[PDB]
Amino acid sequence: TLVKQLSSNFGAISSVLNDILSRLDPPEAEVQIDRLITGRLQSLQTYVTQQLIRAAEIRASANLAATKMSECVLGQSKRVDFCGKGYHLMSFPQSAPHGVVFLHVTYVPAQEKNFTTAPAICHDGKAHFPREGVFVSNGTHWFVTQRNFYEPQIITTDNTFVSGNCDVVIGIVNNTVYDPLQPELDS
Amino acid sequence: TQQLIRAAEIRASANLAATKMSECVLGQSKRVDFCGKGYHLMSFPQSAPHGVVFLHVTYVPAQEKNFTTAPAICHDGKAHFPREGVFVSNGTHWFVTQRNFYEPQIITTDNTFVSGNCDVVIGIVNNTVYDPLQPELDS
Amino acid sequence: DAVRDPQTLEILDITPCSFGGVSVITPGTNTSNQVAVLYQDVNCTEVNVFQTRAGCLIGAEHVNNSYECDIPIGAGICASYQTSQSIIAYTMSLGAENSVAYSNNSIAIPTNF
Amino acid sequence: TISVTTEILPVSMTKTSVDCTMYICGDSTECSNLLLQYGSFCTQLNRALTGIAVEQDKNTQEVFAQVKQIYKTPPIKDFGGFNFSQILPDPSKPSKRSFIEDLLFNKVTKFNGLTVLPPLLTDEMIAQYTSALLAGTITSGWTFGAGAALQIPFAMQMAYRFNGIGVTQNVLYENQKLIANQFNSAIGKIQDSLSSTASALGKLQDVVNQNAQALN
Ligand SMILES: *[C@@H]1O[C@H](CO)[C@@H](O[C@@H]2O[C@H](CO)[C@@H](O)[C@H](O)[C@H]2NC(C)=O)[C@H](O)[C@H]1NC(C)=O
Ligand SMILES: *[C@@H]1O[C@H](CO)[C@@H](O[C@@H]2O[C@H](CO)[C@@H](O)[C@H](O)[C@H]2NC(C)=O)[C@H](O)[C@H]1NC(C)=O
Ligand SMILES: *[C@@H]1O[C@H](CO)[C@@H](O[C@@H]2O[C@H](CO)[C@@H](O)[C@H](O)[C@H]2NC(C)=O)[C@H](O)[C@H]1NC(C)=O
Ligand SMILES: *[C@@H]1O[C@H](CO)[C@@H](O[C@@H]2O[C@H](CO)[C@@H](O)[C@H](O)[C@H]2NC(C)=O)[C@H](O)[C@H]1NC(C)=O
Ligand SMILES: *[C@@H]1O[C@H](CO)[C@@H](O[C@@H]2O[C@H](CO)[C@@H](O)[C@H](O)[C@H]2NC(C)=O)[C@H](O)[C@H]1NC(C)=O
Ligand SMILES: *[C@@H]1O[C@H](CO)[C@@H](O[C@@H]2O[C@H](CO)[C@@H](O)[C@H](O)[C@H]2NC(C)=O)[C@H](O)[C@H]1NC(C)=O
Ligand SMILES: *[C@@H]1O[C@H](CO)[C@@H](O)[C@H](O)[C@H]1NC(C)=O
Ligand SMILES: *[C@@H]1O[C@H](CO)[C@@H](O)[C@H](O)[C@H]1NC(C)=O
Ligand SMILES: *[C@@H]1O[C@H](CO)[C@@H](O)[C@H](O)[C@H]1NC(C)=O
Ligand SMILES: *[C@@H]1O[C@H](CO)[C@@H](O)[C@H](O)[C@H]1NC(C)=O
Ligand SMILES: *[C@@H]1O[C@H](CO)[C@@H](O)[C@H](O)[C@H]1NC(C)=O
Ligand SMILES: *[C@@H]1O[C@H](CO)[C@@H](O)[C@H](O)[C@H]1NC(C)=O
Ligand SMILES: *[C@@H]1O[C@H](CO)[C@@H](O)[C@H](O)[C@H]1NC(C)=O
Repeated sequence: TLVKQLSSNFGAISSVLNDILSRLDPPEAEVQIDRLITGRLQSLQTYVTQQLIRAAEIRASANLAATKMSECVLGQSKRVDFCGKGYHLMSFPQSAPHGVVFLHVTYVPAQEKNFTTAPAICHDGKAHFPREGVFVSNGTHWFVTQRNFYEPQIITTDNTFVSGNCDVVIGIVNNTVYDPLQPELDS
Repeated sequence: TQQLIRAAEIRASANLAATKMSECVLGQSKRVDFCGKGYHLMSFPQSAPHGVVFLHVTYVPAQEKNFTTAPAICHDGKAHFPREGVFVSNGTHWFVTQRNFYEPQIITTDNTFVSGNCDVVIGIVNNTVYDPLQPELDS
Repeated sequence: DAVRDPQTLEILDITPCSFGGVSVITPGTNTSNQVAVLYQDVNCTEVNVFQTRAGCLIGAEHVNNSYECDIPIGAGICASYQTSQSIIAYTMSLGAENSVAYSNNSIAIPTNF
Repeated sequence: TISVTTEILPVSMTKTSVDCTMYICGDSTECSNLLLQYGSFCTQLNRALTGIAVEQDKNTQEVFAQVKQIYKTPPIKDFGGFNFSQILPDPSKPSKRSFIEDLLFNKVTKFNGLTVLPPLLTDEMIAQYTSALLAGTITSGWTFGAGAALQIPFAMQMAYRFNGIGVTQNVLYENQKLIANQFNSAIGKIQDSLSSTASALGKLQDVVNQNAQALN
């Protein structure tokens, strides 16, 4: 765009500076030249302003790029969708013309089953809650599992903790809680 | 020229908006004051003319009491530290509680762990640590 | 804005004559030479014709089926080149509809990843 | 205490567009011919404005179209005491907006070749996105964001969210009713604030005003 503008007359007798100078005396050539100077000066100013604004956008992008590198390649991120969709594991950077490319490796839960649940389990009037995980039921038996992959386990005093009683918790169910100490002392 | 510059400001705002949505509506945030003042629980978005509105729900601790504390407790020369929470005292008895909400419990070997001894820790206090195994074997 | 007729003293409003931008909606010429034309912000009066909030769209066939947006026209209308092939116009889909089975005592737990 | 707070952000601005030639030399051949002598001074303005107009729709898309599927709430609102009725959509309206969305829409308020282009997504479509987001949030927690929406009871969702801030989950179970009551009341206050405080929407009203002034 900038280049082509040179070919405009901006109302002078010619866009070609030498053609004005080779045909007019100074008192007349000056007038014609002023018309070209005005046009050309204006043209540069336009170009420069655009470049400044565009440069601003690039710098913002550069700052974001730098930030992913730090909190994503050098680390592991719990900011959601910051390092691709899924739960982030790790990332590898590769260079490219005028930028950077980021390969994110994530973890995506894949196949799933419908189970019945409860907030707490009653034992001897005590309310037992899971230390980690969820009380789940297969329809006949209660297990405790982690929240992200189905690993069912027997409900025991080493899986749960006790707080308060049966009369408070809404949706509390009855089951039994095994004590792993009992058979060690029993035998 | 004015429109270009103004447009730039809007785009920055749009990027921030998009970022709250992702790390706040579609999850929970431990970035402080990013999703309103308090500890963030969850957020709900509502639309509006030329923008978005975010209702943040947060948890704010509300009423409080002055208790006496210690870094560690001596038992049989052993230094016991809390696995989670704080040794607190009501003036006569020592309990262990969670940090964000007063919920006192008896100090036991299932609440604390042992490391080193009484001669190192500054401000260590004397108490007793109950062993829940003892009465199972005692009976 | 308005003038008094110098011969007969009545007041006449002067409204400048209808005008508007013209857009041409085209799949790349590497595929087809056929096009659809949108007359911006006018009625299908002054100008296979579909009146939209964007203006008067001529040359595109109006279709009932929604799809993912291809060439956007405006106010929820997009166009595409489809089947034998011609340019069509439709209200864009937002995506697939999916009710989630919520219950007070049921959880879904993934078994693989 | 459980508290509920309002954060407001602009997303977009009006897509104006200007005919550089018509503005300068309207319907004059003599003027037009003189204008030509400045080269591309005219067309490059048309281009710049176009750039802006396009990004306006991009902005909107990045914020709202975050969910791949349009989820919708169950017919039974059994969410363990928590009332969602002022934020979920109203079936009776010609545009299915929530009660509080309606309050927001009621607070925010030529022939020289100067025209205005419409946005790509309509108010109705934005409302459907919000709705999907909210249906997701309520019935599947954060799962819908990672991948598939896995359902869970509302109360259990909250128990995790309590563990996230370092408060033991028994607290939520034992204080279920008080927490639900605090929630419900906090939302009530949001209505009262929005319905009465004009200044609430200042950040959005300002954008409108700046653009209007520029054209005048
Ligand atoms: C719920 O879980 C239990 C434990 O895995 C299942 O019961 C077992 O079933 C097998 C037969 O496939 C027997 O060999 C075991 O002796 C059973 N154990 C007990 C404790 O009874 C039960 O079938 C499961 N229910 C369903 C429908 O999956
Ligand atoms: C869970 O088990 C307990 C028994 O351990 C049930 O408690 C009974 O509740 C009813 C209703 O108040 C009383 O009439 C009984 O006297 C209680 N029984 C005992 C032995 O105390 C409780 O209802 C059970 N829940 C379910 C749904 O099975
Ligand atoms: C510190 O905590 C203990 C335990 O709760 C308090 O001692 C109990 O006081 C009540 C009377 O209010 C008695 O019924 C219990 O038998 C006491 N237990 C023991 C271990 O002695 C004690 O009063 C508390 N101190 C203060 C000032 O709050
Ligand atoms: C905590 O209890 C121990 C006793 O178990 C105290 O140890 C005593 O320290 C002094 C000063 O060196 C000695 O003279 C005693 O002989 C120690 N006693 C025993 C039995 O070894 C300790 O000082 C106590 N702290 C406080 C402030 O009560
Ligand atoms: C989890 O998913 C993978 C599929 O991604 C399953 O792995 C396949 O296993 C069968 C053998 O049973 C092979 O024929 C395929 O080639 C496997 N695919 C891959 C990519 O490894 C796997 O069975 C599933 N496992 C669980 C835990 O259910
Ligand atoms: C959720 O809360 C709203 C109030 O904000 C309830 O709607 C009201 O219901 C009563 C009848 O019980 C009417 O008199 C009011 O006019 C209603 N107000 C509004 C704003 O609609 C709603 O029913 C509550 N839901 C539940 C199940 O508690
Ligand atoms: C759970 O139950 C519903 C019953 O309508 C069924 O449609 C759905 O596929 C089930 N989900 C899974 C993940 O098995
Ligand atoms: C779950 O919902 C059913 C009604 O469909 C009801 O019978 C039962 O009491 C409810 N349980 C809880 C925990 O709310
Ligand atoms: C703790 O003690 C000081 C004594 O000056 C008192 O002013 C203050 O109110 C107490 N704090 C609480 C939270 O009770
Ligand atoms: C706490 O401060 C007092 C002085 O006011 C002092 O007697 C005591 O030794 C101090 N304890 C610790 C743990 O520094
Ligand atoms: C474009 O057309 C040429 C034929 O001139 C062909 O070689 C090429 O594959 C085409 N490309 C696309 C992307 O349609
Ligand atoms: C087009 O003209 C008809 C009258 O023939 C009118 O009913 C209609 O509203 C007009 N549409 C627009 C958008 O100008
Ligand atoms: C769509 O189908 C309806 C009948 O339900 C018909 O009236 C209408 O003309 C059709 N529209 C298009 C775009 O084909």
